[PDB]
Amino acid sequence: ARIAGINIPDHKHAVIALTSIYGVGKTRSKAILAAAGIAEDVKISELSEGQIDTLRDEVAKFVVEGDLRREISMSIKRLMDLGCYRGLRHRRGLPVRGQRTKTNARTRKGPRKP
Amino acid sequence: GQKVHPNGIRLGIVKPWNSTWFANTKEFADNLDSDFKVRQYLTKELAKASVSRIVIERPAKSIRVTIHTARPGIVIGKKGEDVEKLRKVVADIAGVPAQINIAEVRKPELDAKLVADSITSQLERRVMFRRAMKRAVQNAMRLGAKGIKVEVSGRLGGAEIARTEWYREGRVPLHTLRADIDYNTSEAHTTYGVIGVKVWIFKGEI
Amino acid sequence: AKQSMKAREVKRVALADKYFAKRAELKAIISDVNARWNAVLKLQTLPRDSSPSRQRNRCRQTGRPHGFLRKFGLSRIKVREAAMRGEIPGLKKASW
Amino acid sequence: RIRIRLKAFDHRLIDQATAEIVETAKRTGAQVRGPIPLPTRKERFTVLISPHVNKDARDQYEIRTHLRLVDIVEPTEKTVDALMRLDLAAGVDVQISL
Amino acid sequence: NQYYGTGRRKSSAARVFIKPGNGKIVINQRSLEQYFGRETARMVVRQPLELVDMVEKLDLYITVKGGGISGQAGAIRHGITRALMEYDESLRSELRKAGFVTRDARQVERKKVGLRKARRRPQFSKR
Amino acid sequence: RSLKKGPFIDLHLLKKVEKAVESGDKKPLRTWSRRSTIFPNMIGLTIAVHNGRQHVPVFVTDEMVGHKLGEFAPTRTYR
Amino acid sequence: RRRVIGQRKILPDPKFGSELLAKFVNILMVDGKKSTAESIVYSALETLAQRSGKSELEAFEVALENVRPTVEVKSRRVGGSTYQVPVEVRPVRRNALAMRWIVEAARKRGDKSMALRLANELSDAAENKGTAVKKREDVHRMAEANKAFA
RNA sequence: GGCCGGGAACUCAAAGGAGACUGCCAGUGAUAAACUGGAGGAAGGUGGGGAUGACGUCAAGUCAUCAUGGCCCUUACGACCAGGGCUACACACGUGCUACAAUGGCGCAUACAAAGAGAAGCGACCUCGCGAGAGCAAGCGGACCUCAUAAAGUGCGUCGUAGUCCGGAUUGGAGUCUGCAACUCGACUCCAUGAAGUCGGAAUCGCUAGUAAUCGUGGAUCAGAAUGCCACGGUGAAUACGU
Ligand SMILES: [Mg+2]
Ligand SMILES: [Mg+2]
Ligand SMILES: [Mg+2]
Ligand SMILES: [Mg+2]
Ligand SMILES: [Mg+2]
Ligand SMILES: [Mg+2]
Ligand SMILES: [Mg+2]
Ligand SMILES: [Mg+2]
Ligand SMILES: [Mg+2]
Repeated sequence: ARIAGINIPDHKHAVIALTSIYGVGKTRSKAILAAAGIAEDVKISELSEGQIDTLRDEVAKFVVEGDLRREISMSIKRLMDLGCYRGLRHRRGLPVRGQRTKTNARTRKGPRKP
Repeated sequence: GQKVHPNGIRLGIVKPWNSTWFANTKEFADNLDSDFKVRQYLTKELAKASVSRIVIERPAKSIRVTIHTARPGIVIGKKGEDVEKLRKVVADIAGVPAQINIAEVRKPELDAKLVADSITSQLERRVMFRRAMKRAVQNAMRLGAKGIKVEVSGRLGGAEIARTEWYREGRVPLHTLRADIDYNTSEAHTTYGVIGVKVWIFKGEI
Repeated sequence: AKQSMKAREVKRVALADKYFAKRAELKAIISDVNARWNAVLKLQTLPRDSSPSRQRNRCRQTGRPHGFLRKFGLSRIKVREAAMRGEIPGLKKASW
Repeated sequence: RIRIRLKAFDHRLIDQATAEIVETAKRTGAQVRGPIPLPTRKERFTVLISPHVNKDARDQYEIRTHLRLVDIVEPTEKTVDALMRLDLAAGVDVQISL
Repeated sequence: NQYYGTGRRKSSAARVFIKPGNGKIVINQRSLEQYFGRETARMVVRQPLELVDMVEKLDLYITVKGGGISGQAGAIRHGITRALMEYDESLRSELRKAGFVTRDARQVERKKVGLRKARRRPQFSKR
Repeated sequence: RSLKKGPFIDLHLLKKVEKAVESGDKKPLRTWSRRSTIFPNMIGLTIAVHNGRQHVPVFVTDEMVGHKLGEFAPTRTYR
Repeated sequence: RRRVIGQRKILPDPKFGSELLAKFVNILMVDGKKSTAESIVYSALETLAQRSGKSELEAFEVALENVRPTVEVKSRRVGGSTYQVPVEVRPVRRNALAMRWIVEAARKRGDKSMALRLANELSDAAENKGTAVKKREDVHRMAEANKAFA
C-alpha cells in the first residue's frame, strides 16, 4: 500500500519494510509499530486491513518522503544563500563536516578529475 | 652509531645508582630537578676539586650528597669550612636540610670521570692530543686495572676534517654484564671546536 | 629551548595560580546551574594567560615542548641521557 | 593491629628493612603478622632513543616498586617507640597505618 | 584418600581433586557440561580418565581460573593426569606416553618494538 | 556551535555593539572576535571581522544570528 | 633450506578420529575459528554421507579419489628459461591438495550457506562433476603436455 | 555471600634455591668434532622471547632537543599582543582503518583473560536523561576502591544471497562535554539521510607456531581531538622437495 506514498514494501517484516518510507530508520520504524499496535515479524503485506491502516495514520505525524527531501534541501539553501562557510562548501562541492580536501573526498567532489 | 651505555646497561648489577632515594609520582618529577640543580652548583663551585662521582640520597626531607673527590683537602677547607659552605647552599637550592659527606679516591689514574675530565683538560692546554691518550692509559694500566680504552673524538690537531682516535690496552669486554667497567666522558672545548672523550676502564670480571 | 619562550612558560604558570587558582571557580559558581550568569560569564575576560590549559611543560633540563614524561618531568632525550648515568632511581633497561 | 606499608625500589634493600622491623619487633612483645610480599607494581617507559626521525628505534626502561606488608599484631607500649630507635635506609619507604 | 593436581597452560591455572567414587566431575563449583558441555572441550578433561577408566572410577573436584576455554580445558587435563600419579605412580608411564605429563610451554609472544605484532613486519613496499 | 547552554561572545563587541543599538547604525566595527555569536541587537549592523589578512564588512541579518561572526568571513584564498 | 622440519603432527578428528579429516577442517577453518569450522565440516559431511548412505569417511574418500592428482609441473629456472617440468606428487601431498581444492572451490559455489556448498562439491567430486576434479584435469593436462621435459 | 570463626594445605603473591651439560644411550662419522635418533624429564639440543649491535661503510641523519668552531642579525633575523595559517585541494605516492557479507548481519540469553592507570585523579551508589551526559555523593593513594558487566565465543530465534536487516561515506535537524574560548578546525550522542564498494591490473608485502590470521583490553602524550605508537591476553592455522 502507498502508506506514505508510492513506497509499497511487501514480504519483509513490518519494521524492516517501514524503513523503506523515505525518512525513517530502525528507530522510527520499530516504534511506529507498537505505538500503532503492530508486531515486528508481521509482514506488512500479510497484515490485515487495519494492521496497515493505523500505520499511515500514525506515520502522518513525522515528516516523510516529499516534504522531507523537500524542506531538507531548503535548510541546505538557507545557509548557502546566506553566505556562511557551511553553504559556501556546498556550492563548491566540498565537505562541511570539516574534513581533509588535499586527500580523500571522492564522496564529496566525486571521482578523479585529472 | 651503536653501543649501549655500559654504566646504564649495568645499573642493575655490578654498578650502583648515583641517586638512590624513593619518591612518589607526584613529587618524583620535581625531586630530580633539585637533584640536578645541586649537582651543577656542586660541580661549578668545585672545579679543580677533582670530583668524580656525586651520589645523592634523600631521606626524611633531608639530603645526603656524597662527593667522591681526588682532592678532599680543598673540598674541606679550613676546618670543614669549604664543606660547611656548600652544605648551606645545597639546603637552600633544594629547599630542605641538605648535608654533604666527602669520599676519598682509590687512585685517580683508575677512575673514569677523572682520567677523562683530566685527559680533556690537557687538550685545552695545547698538549699533543695523542700524548694525553697514551699518558692516561699508561698510568691506569700501571696503577692496576686489567683493561683500559681511551677515545678522543674529532677535530684532533685542528684538522679541517674531524677524526676519532682509538688506542686501548688490556681486555675490555663491554659485552660482559658481569665485568664491571668504569666508563665516563668529558667534552674538550678547544679554541675551535669541541672534542669528546670516552674512557673504558676494566678492573675485574665478577 | 629559546630563552624568550623558556621564560614565556613561567609567566603563564604564576598567572594561572595567582589568579584562577582561587578565581576560576567562578565557572562551577555563578557560571553553573544555581542562580549561568551572562554577566559573570563576561567577567572572566581579564586574565587570559591565567588559564591552566596554556602551559606546555617543556624539558625542565632543556625545554623540548614535545618529547615529555610527566613522571620525570624531562624530555624524551634527557631522560635517556641521565637515566644511563644512573641519575634516575630505579630506572634501567626494561626487558621480558 | 598496626600496618606498615614498606616500599623500596630494589628487593635487596626492602628485604633488609623488613627483616629489620620484624627482627626487633619480635623481642618487644608483638608476634607480628609476618613479612608478606604482595604484588610488585612495575611502571614501564618506552621512549625514542635517536633524536629526529628513526621511530623504529625507541628504548624501554622500568621501575620495579617492591613492597612488604609486615603489620604487627598485638602491639605494645614500648613497641611503638621501639621503632623510633630504628628507622633508617633512604631507599626504603614506610607508611604505618591502622 | 583424596588427591590434588595442579595443571596449567597458557596462563590457565587449574586445580583438580582426585577422589574415589563413581565418576562425578564438578569444575568451578559447576557441572563439567555446565562449563564445556556440548563443546569439543569436555573431552580433553576426560582424556586422562577415558585412558584409565572413569564414570565408574572416581570423582574429582575441579577449580580452574585464568586463561580461556581451551586454556581451562587443557589446564584441567594436566592437573588430573598429574594428581593421578599420587593415587598410582605407575600409570604415569602411560599418561606421559600419550603426551600428558608434559606442560605446553607455548605462550603468547610479547609484541616486540618496531614490529606490529611480535612478528608482523609492516610492509615497506618502496625499495 | 555546541556551547551547551549560554551563547558566548567577547566583551569587546558587546560594549561596542550596544552603543550602535542606540547611537544607531553607522561606520563598521573593527573586531577580531570572529568566534563570537551574532545577536539580534546588532541585527543589520555595520561590523567588521578579521581573517588573517584584514577585516570584512559584515552585516547582521535575520536568521544570521545563532552563528559566529567568523563563519561569514572566509580565510584561505583559493584561486 | 638447510632446515629439515617435516609433518607437524595434527590432532585427530574429534567426532571421528581421522588425521586426514582433521587437517581437512583446518583448511576450511578461518581466523583461527576452529569451532566454526567443525560446525561446517560435519553438517555438510552429514548431509552428504546421508545421500551416499555409506559412512562419511567413505563418501569422503571416494570424493577425494577423483580430485586426486598424481603428477604436477614444477617451475624450474635453468638456462635463462623457465621450463615447466612435471613430476609425480608424493602420497601425503595428494590428499592435501585435493582437500585444499575442494574447499577453495566449494567456498565459491554461489550457494546459500558454506555447509550446503561443501556438501555439493564433495558429491560432484566423487564423480568428476564439480570444479575440484576440474582442477586436477587442468593440472594433469599441464603434465604430459610437458612430458617432453619429464 | 570466604559470609564468619577458623585453616596455611591449594591457586596466588615474591625473595632464595634446584633443573638441561649432547650430560647418558646407540648408530654414522678415523676410536675426533659433530650429526641422527632414543631414554629419562615441565622442558633437549645456544629450550621460547628479550636485552646485548665488533673494526668499520654511507662527508648517511640531527647546529630544532641540547652543546658548540666559524659566520651572520643587534629600535632587529631580537621581544610582546589579537586574528589567521601549519587541518589549504584539480591532482599523484607511501602507511593504515572499515567494507564488499550468510565462516555473516540483527535480537535476546549467557561463559571464560591478561596487563596496566589513578588525590588539580579513578570515581562507584542512587536520581534524571532516548543517549552522550548531568546531580548527589561513598570508597580508594590502592592484591581493599575505581577505571571495568572482554570480544570472538555458546544457545535460541530471525534474515535468505538480494546491492540486500550487507557496508557504512555524505549530509541535514537537534544536543552533551572539555576548556576564556569549538566559524575557520574538537570528541561524542540522538533522529534522519544510506555513497562508493559485489574481493580489486601490471606489480607488490608480511609471516615457519602460540607464529600468521582473527578478537577484544590497557597505557604514554593529555583540559579536550587516535584508525597512530607501545603493550596485554582469548581463539588459533597452512607449508617447507629443494637452492
Ligand atoms: Mg639557548
Ligand atoms: Mg596542552
Ligand atoms: Mg595476540
Ligand atoms: Mg651474547
Ligand atoms: Mg650530508
Ligand atoms: Mg647559533
Ligand atoms: Mg601537518
Ligand atoms: Mg587516563
Ligand atoms: Mg586518553
